[PDB]
Amino acid sequence: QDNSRYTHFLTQHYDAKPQGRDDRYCESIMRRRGLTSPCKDINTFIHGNKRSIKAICENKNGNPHRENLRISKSSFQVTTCKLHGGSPWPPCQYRATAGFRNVVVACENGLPVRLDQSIFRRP
Ligand SMILES: O[B-](O)(O)O
Repeated sequence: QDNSRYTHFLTQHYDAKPQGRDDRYCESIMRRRGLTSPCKDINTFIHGNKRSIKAICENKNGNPHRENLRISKSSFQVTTCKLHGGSPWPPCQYRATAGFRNVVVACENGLPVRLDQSIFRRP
């Protein structure tokens, strides 16, 4: 149930076990999560379990980062979906970059609520 900022973060940025990690996967998941109206230019999904992501908000799996962000201690499997072409309007074609990296989040009440998306602009 999507009734919190935490849960909405999961809807936007969490996919436990990605079926594949290619361009087709991106097109499909971006649509399924409601990020193709208008087409979001870049979005990153974090894989694996949820508790590893939550733990970024505490010393268990996070460190302070910049003014009030958190950076993970562990690395995460992630897939970044990059809008192909300029257009803000469907069909939204996407290119996937599968990666393994540290995640930065903004936390509220011990829960991640926002991803620093710009860190995934570069492969
Ligand atoms: O024990 B640590 O947080 O990996 O340094």
